[PDB]
Amino acid sequence: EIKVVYLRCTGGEVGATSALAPKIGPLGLSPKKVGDDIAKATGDWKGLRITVKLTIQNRQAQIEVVPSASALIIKALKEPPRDRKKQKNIKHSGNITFDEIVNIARQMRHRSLARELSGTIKEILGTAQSVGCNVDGRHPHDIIDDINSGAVE
Amino acid sequence: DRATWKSNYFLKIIQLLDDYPKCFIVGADNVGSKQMQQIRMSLRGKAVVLMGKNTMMRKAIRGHLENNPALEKLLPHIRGNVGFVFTKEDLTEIRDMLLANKVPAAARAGAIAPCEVTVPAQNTGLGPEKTSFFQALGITTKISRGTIEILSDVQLIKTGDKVGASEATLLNMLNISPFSFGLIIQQVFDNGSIYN
Amino acid sequence: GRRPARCYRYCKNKPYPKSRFCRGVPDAKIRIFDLGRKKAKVDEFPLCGHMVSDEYEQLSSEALEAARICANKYMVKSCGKDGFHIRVRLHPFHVIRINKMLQTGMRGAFGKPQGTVARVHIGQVIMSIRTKLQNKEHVVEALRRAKFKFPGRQKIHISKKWGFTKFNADEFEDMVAEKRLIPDGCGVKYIPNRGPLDKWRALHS
Amino acid sequence: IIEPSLRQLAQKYNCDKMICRKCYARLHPRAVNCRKKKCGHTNNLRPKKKVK
Amino acid sequence: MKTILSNQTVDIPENVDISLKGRTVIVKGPRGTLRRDFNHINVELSLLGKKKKRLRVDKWWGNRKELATVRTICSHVQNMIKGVTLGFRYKMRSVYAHFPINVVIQENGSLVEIRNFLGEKYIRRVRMRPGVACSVSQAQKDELVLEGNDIELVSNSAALIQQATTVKNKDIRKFLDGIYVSEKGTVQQA
RNA sequence: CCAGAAAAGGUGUUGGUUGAUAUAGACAGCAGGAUGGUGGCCAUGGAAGUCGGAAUCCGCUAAGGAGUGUGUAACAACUCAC
Ligand SMILES: [Mg+2]
Ligand SMILES: [Mg+2]
Ligand SMILES: [Mg+2]
Ligand SMILES: [Zn+2]
Repeated sequence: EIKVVYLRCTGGEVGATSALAPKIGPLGLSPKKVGDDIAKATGDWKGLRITVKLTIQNRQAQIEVVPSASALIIKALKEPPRDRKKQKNIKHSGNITFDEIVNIARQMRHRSLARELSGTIKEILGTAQSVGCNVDGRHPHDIIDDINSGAVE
Repeated sequence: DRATWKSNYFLKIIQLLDDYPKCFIVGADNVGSKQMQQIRMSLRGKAVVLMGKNTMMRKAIRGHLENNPALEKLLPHIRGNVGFVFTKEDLTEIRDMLLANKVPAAARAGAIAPCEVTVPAQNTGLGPEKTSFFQALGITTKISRGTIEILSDVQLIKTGDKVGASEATLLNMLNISPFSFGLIIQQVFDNGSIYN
Repeated sequence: GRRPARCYRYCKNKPYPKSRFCRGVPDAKIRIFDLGRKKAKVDEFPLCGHMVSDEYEQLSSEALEAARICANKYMVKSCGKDGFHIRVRLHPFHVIRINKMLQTGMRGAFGKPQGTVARVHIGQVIMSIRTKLQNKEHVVEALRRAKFKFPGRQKIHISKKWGFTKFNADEFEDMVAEKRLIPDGCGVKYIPNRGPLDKWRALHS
Repeated sequence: IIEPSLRQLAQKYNCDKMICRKCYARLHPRAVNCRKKKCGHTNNLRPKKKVK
Repeated sequence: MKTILSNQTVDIPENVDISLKGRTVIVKGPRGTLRRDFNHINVELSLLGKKKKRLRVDKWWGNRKELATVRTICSHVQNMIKGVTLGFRYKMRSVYAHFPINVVIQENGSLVEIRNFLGEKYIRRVRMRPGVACSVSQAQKDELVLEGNDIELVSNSAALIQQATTVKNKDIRKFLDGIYVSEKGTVQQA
């Protein structure tokens, strides 16, 4: 038998609020065995919202991470991660630069939810000011650079 | 604005008829936006599909009839939501790709039914918590193995009937919807020649 | 507390201001007269709309503040918190009097100071808002809903002047480029061809 | 207890109306001005409060 | 502003024999005759064309409050043609929450007794209009069919039996019972 | 004079000012779409376009707002701009 389920877990810390039982119990297996392994299998995400597919069979599910375009950029902005004390307004300044943006656009490209890569870097540079980031100047600084001075494939 | 949008559309339909001397006049009736995005992005290396105001394509072609008089045969064949497929690749391979890329759409809550929607008598995977969506149609159900067994076949939506909003939801949650809508090509333009 | 404003409406008496002779006047409750982003240059709020009275009447100092709050509260919703400048251009000076009864009667009749009022001539700018030229209907609607706080009759007129200046909008940037008037905040300074020549040199240097 | 297209047939005649702010009268759903001369053909309407 | 002339022709079909006695029209065809005098309306009704194929209503020197009465006349003539070619079938359905609305038809289509509406013991006897035949339809469980020639008689005899079934002193938004007009079609079709 | 009315309104009707869009086919009206990154970032117990604060991009486009409204615990489902 072969099935697939989805769950949007929270990164590094194992969620005590069991969103695991009402989707694993009527499928048959133990949910507490699996939902703690999702968080350590993510591991390096460690603070954020992360969607995870799990193909589930008669024996066990398989834990691998679904990428998100707003999540891959904010794991690349490497700020000191806050613990569970959960303060204010973590609004994301800082500097990311163009090469790893192209490298995230690689993963959005081979997701095959995309156009060609000169368009994917534009629609993922829009996510930079969505999150609030700053490539020493965000997509208003990057309007007319990709028009006739592109670094594309 | 809208004036320069129309004037740019004139240019991007003038050059797309000056480039490709081979066309499909294809009906884009009731296809989804994403169901056209899939076909458009998939055939991007091997086709260019185009839409627009048909009463604008009339004058956009009559601005070319200065130059190429063989485009006059396109004018009586633009009625309804019909558009262009432009290519220099094939004559029947991309035709079969247009025939094969059509997707079974979900059952809309108010669309007309082209074909005889019925459900086979089976044990679904919904579970006992979701019987009230079958009770709204009056389906005699039975709970077995923690799911729902539909006991007999149900002729719920027939050919040429309105699809109700209540009886469209159980098609979505049984994940079967026979409404396959795609491209319905009827007129071919190839080097000043028309075939069905 | 105070008697209805249909009593103290028409400009009946002589203008009787708060002065050395009339003392003990209670303070008019309008005390902020202009607000918004009042700390701005002339270049960035061109457009200006005036609420112009069309009756020779008296507007109370309480109605002035009511209409000011009503015209401010609309544009902090509409134009953002720093996209306008209200200037109320009627400071109240005429103090009005009250003969209150407790039985003496009408004998010895001269009122105590009750409130302050603003005598408004025919065709006079009561309030004026400057903003961007894209916020034109916001000025129109803000002044419209501030009309209902005043008595009488007001029209709404969008002027041809650049903001809160006495110079026309089609000539303002021309004269700035000709260096005939120089910005100094809410307004401008007009330079004539009359000064000593070192002041000409200092602006052309 | 009642079937849904019948309750929709009933509530297009009973519920799905406009009601005028002044005079409290009952108007057709695509109304902009009241019918009654008693309110001066006024302009401010509301929909009928749906049942819960 | 007085406009100088407004007009609007009405194509009468082949089988309809229409005539007009001054301003009073008579429309004849398969199902019967309808007469409706327009002696309040102050226009020029002219039956132009030989083979007599069009009626034409003229209004000379009319402001808009009386120019509004041109397509009114045209629509009454068109509903007068329709009710003699095709007829007027208004189907209307009895919606009931708990107590069944028991409708019985008496005097071969001319009287409707409505019983058990909200469990009440008062019975609604509603007389129809002369020319309208009420019936309980087969192949549908609780549906009344009102058929006739005059649309102002069919619809009024529908609205009478619809306003005979109303609640009193209760939330009309919840007690959604009564007979309500569901479908407004023709008797025979084309 | 002088013997009674106002602010405020009206898709009643008649004039008048000013600005739009419209055979590159509008306004209605009936039909078909109303997509992707994405369930955008902060936050919140839950907010997936729809309680909140700032942003508000791109791609595919004939065209679609990080959304006009009805909804939901949150979705879903419907609707609107286009
Ligand atoms: Mg009093
Ligand atoms: Mg005096
Ligand atoms: Mg009660
Ligand atoms: Zn009213």
